[PDB]
Amino acid sequence: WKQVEQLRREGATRIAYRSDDWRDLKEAWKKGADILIVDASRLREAADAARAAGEATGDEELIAKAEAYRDEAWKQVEQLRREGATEIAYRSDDWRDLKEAWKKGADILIVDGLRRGRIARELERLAKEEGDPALLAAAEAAREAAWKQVEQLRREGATRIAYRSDDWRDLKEAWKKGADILIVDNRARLRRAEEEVAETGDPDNEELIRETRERAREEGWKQVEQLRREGATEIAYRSDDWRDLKEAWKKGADILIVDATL
Ligand SMILES: [Cl-]
Ligand SMILES: [Cl-]
Ligand SMILES: [Cl-]
Ligand SMILES: [Cl-]
Repeated sequence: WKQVEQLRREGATRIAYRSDDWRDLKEAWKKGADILIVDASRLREAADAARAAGEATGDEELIAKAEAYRDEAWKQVEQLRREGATEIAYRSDDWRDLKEAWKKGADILIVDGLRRGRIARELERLAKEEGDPALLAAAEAAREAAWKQVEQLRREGATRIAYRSDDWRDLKEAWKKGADILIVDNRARLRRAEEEVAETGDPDNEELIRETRERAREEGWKQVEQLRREGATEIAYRSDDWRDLKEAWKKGADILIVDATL
């Protein structure tokens, strides 16, 4: 936020902050974040392993009080929902976590299809390499596991359903299933692009990294441009690169997701 107001200077409107840390979430709330993105599944995994530490360390301050820690995490976020117009977006790939977040209170439910979409993509390509049509069908069911969560949330009456992926084809299909907010996550493309310049014979070449990271940016913006042609309205963009987020606003993304890395 000490360096995010540059995005607030141009266009602005909607800024989302992604974190599971309460201190950063509170500071983002006070700094004017329009949407807070909290991972209900990441908070659950840290919970089921917290009381596991209390069983290992030899301490009773943690055992029989872990249920108080979990409920406390829900309450501090729900209190933020009341005190302001800042929206709380809960994200998970797990159906029980989504219904729990809906019960606890959520303005946006984000069906996370990023990992499952990538696993389906690698299974499809692996099936093509093996010439196995059965593995093709296996790969397709890995994506429909996330689309079915979207359409079931639509059937039960969820108001604001979101979907996270890295590819416009998965997001368009989720959009047809009932998702209204399409989240493009471009962090992996920048990560892979930077990992490749480190493998070159001249990795310190400051000229050869500029366009390689740029090509990874155009691949992200291309997802936004194609979704804009299909007719999508609310498009969100996730990236840890400053130029990637700024230019994505001009491409058609009206929600920019920042985090502590920015
Ligand atoms: Cl095949
Ligand atoms: Cl909702
Ligand atoms: Cl997200
Ligand atoms: Cl895909």
